[PDB]
Amino acid sequence: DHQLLRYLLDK
Amino acid sequence: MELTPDQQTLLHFIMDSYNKQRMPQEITNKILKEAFSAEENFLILTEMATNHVQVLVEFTKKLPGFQTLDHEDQIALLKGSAVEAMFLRSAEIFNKKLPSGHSDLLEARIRNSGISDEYITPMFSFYKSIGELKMTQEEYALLTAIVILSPDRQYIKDREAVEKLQEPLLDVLQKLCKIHQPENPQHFACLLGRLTELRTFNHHHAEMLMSWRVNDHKFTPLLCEIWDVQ
Ligand SMILES: CCOC(=O)[C@H]1CN(C(=O)c2ccc(F)c(F)c2)CC(C)(C)c2c1[nH]c1ccccc21
Repeated sequence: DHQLLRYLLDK
Repeated sequence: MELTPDQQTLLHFIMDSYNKQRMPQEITNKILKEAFSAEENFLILTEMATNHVQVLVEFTKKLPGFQTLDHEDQIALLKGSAVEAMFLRSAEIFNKKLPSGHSDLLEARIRNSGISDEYITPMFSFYKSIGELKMTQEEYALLTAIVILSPDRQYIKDREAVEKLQEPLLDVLQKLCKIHQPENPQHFACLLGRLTELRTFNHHHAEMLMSWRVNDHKFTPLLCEIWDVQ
């Protein structure tokens, strides 16, 4: 899963 | 023909978001400073790319309507555009006018940074080809937004929702081409054509990174996620 990219997108 | 108040508003907003990136001088001054080894250059370029991805996600989030899109499509749009956007930005930096022989020295340092010649030649060919177009910062910013909001991207569920966001940006760029370059009615077509050329840097990207003349290929976890390496 792209968890770092998903986190940067949510915030 | 001319930009409508909403189009002027959109252009200025895209420009403010795009200007939040690391200055071309901040990148060129580090390279042109001293002659660094392949191990040092790979570490310098890895940090440059990590910062590029970080600012790209922030720029992407600011694109009008991007937050309204499905979460899975958002990831696929960023992952599918990251490499193309880095090469479009690298082209902008290389083509920035510097003092006599500085651009030639920058080209020399990149060519001798550890990278295989098989990947360098089409890269500097693309940078020199992009330069010939004499693009303005607004064209670079809008072209980046168009690259990110490409509906014809892999694993996208709702293409039409992406189409609706890209369309006003294409319209703004088309108007700007007719304004800045009325002498060349094919200028807009050239820009769009350069997007297909950008797509060629995707397939062999991870190959270029691993074939780097360094004993160990260390990347940041964010680069590993975006570039599908390590
Ligand atoms: C804007 C962010 O750009 C990068 O980070 C590039 C930049 N690249 C350039 O050619 C370049 C760099 C500096 C300049 F001033 C310039 F004009 C061009 C392309 C490449 C060599 C292929 C690379 C980058 N990062 C890596 C990390 C690991 C391996 C390879 C690269």
